[PDB]
Amino acid sequence: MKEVTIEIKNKTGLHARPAALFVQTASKFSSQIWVEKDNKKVNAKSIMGIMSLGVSQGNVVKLSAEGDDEEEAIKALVDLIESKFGEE
Repeated sequence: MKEVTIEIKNKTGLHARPAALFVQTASKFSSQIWVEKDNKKVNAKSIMGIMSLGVSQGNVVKLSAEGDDEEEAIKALVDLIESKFGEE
């Protein structure tokens, strides 16, 4: 199991195009991957789950991954988030 705590800094939070990029990136890996916020936990590969979390700009989430490629999956999600999903 590999985890990281990280701030979502882009204008729309986990909504619109950033939400799609997040789920598409998570889906590239065999590991099971989770996202947590305020005692709520959802599947990172599920768009309905991500929407239900209601993540806005400045909010903080905890990412977790379990499987053969768990380290690589976390690295990819962190890199995408730290580029603000390709925005200023």
